[PDB]
Amino acid sequence: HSHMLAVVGDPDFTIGFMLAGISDIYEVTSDEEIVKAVEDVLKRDDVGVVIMKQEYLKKLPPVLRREIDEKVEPTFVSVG
Amino acid sequence: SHMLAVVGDPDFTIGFMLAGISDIYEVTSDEEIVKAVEDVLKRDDVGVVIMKQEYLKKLPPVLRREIDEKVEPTFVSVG
Repeated sequence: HSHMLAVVGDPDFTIGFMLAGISDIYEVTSDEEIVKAVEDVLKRDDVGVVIMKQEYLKKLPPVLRREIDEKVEPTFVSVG
Repeated sequence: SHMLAVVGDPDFTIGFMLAGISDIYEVTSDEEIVKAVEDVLKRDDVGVVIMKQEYLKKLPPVLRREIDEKVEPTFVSVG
C-alpha cells in the first residue's frame, strides 16, 4: 500500500520529471522495453500513478491493454 | 507562456489547487465541459491541460478531433 508516481518514456521525456524530483522513472526506447516497463510497473504494489506517452498503448499487447484498462491502481495518465 | 490548466469537478481539481496550480476550470455538467475545453483551446498561453479520460466522449467529434493536432496545448488525460 503506497502510491508512488512513476513515469515511463524516452530520456528526453524523463529529464523534466527527474529535475523535478521524480525518481521513480523508467527509461525507455525499444518497443520491447516499453512493454516490459509497463509489465514491471504493473507487478509493483507501491505505484499509484504512471505518466506515459499516449502513443505507447498501441504498442502493448491486447492482454496488457485490457489489464491496464481496468486500472484499479495505478491510475494511468497519458500525455496526449 | 505555456500555462498548465486543469479541467474537472471541484473534487478532482482540489489536489491541484493545493499544489499551487491555479488555472482551473471547475466543470460538472456535460455542457460546461465542452465550453471549458473550447475556452482553453481559444487561449494562447496554455501549453498543457490536465483532464479526465472520461471527458473526450462528451465532446463534439469536431472538437474531439480539433485536439486531433494537439499541437499546443498538449492534453493529458487521467484514466
